[PDB]
Amino acid sequence: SPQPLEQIKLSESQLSGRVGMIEMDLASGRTLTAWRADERFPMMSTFKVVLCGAVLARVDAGDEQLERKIHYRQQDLVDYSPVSEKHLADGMTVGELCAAAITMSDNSAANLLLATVGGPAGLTAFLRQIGDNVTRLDRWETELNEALPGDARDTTTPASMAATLRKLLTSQRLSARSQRQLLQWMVDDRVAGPLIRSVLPAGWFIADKTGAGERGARGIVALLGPNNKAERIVVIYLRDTPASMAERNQQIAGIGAALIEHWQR
Amino acid sequence: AGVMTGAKFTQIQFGMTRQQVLDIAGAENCETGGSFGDSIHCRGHAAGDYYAYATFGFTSAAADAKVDSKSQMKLLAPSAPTLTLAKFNQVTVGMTRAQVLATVGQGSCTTWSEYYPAYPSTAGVTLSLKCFDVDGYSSTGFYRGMAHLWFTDGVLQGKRQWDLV
Repeated sequence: SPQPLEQIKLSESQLSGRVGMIEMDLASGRTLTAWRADERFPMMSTFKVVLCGAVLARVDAGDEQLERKIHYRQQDLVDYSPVSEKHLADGMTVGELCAAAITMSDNSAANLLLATVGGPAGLTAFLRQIGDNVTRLDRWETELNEALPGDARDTTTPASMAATLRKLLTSQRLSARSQRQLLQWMVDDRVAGPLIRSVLPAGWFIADKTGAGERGARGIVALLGPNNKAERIVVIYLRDTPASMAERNQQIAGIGAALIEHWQR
Repeated sequence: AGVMTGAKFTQIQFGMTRQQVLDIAGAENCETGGSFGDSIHCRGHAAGDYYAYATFGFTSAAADAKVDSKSQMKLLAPSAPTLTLAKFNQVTVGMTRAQVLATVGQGSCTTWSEYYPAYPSTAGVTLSLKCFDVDGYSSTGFYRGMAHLWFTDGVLQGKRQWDLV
């Protein structure tokens, strides 16, 4: 309702935090709105879309199968792992692990998947391979959410993340089937209610992935658009604020609401 | 009513039926199937990028099946957390549960998961504890000093820690 950049300045003032935002045309890749787009922000669980993109790339190459079962142990279990800890005795398929990582931010699921792509270094190598020279994963769950001020580890920039999402979902670097699967996992996101979904008008499409970290870190990456068709990529990150989760969610939602209100203005 | 809570988690007991669990937890907080197989997963308050929760496992898919597994995240706080990196280093694989608690502090821990694979026998019981330093526990965010200690048949099988001292 304020314009997007007006709302962002209001949010930074109210939060004493730093917001990073990109609004990007999905088809053309053109940047439509930008704010601190070249500053680094902790990815938190938003990295998991890139992770499963790398997994799908391996599936496309015949080096991986979504149906392949992975077995694991107590030593592999870390905080925030509601799904993976339940299947400890039985194991989980690669596809089930991606579903849990993306839709539920399951940490151990993400760690198991990370091992299949060569760990944080392997995932970073994948990013360089697809032309992202900025985004980096350095640590595993749960340390990657530490969000120490000025720490470059496990960060992206709004500009880089937006470009990389577009590459993964539309550039046909992934097979059509893989693009559909990655998008589907994001559509089925279960933990993003308080964010863009809370202000999304009836009849709109949304696919998203969220993140939460220490020191106020919070974020969302999303594809959305009217008439139940994805039209734009929206990336919103927050860092360096002591504000409550409620306040942080409300501000991110408000920035999303501003983008929606001024969609064609 | 309300969402899932530590109080409800404590009231729910091994040996209960699915309906008993749902009645205590509040069915609107709970789900089964899909990602959770034939277990029951009940949401509490929002925490981090998910929710505090409980998950209950059962002896089979049958209606008369009994709770043989209880797991929770951020429903319970340690009573008197005194864990330190020094104490953690004193903990050794092969220790009994009693020995471990004596090492990390008698009020430092909460039970993450407890499973009786041979219920009603205790044979093969697996137990995971989280133990916290003085300011390590958080019910809504991220731990700031926590150790994962896991046991089989009451004997420590492994240990891990984050942020201690």
